Amino acid sequence: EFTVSTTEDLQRYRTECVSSLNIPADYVEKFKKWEFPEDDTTMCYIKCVFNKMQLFDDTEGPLVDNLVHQLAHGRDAEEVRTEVLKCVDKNTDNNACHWAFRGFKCFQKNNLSLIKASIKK
Repeated sequence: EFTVSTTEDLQRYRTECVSSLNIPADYVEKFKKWEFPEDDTTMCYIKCVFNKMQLFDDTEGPLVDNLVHQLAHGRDAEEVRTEVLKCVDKNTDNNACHWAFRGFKCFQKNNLSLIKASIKK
């Protein structure tokens, strides 16, 4: 199946992508703080992280079922699906890095968070 990502997963993925993409150190600090400049370096970073979280695929685009699992955090699936779908679009400029980042940006606007705190009984 697919499993939801935690802060720990995100941490690991950050490390794996920083290595595999050769991210300059000035960027790593920003990324540690969840601060994302709108440039190619960052956009490919987001793509890599989404790939690893299984939220985005370079051919199929944003992966809605998984996103909903990830963003729902127990909230009502269907309203989340409706929100997510508002963020889905085609790979208009044939740049998968742009594609991933455009969705990330839309999620931001629609106040949809990949990593949220969680209260359990």
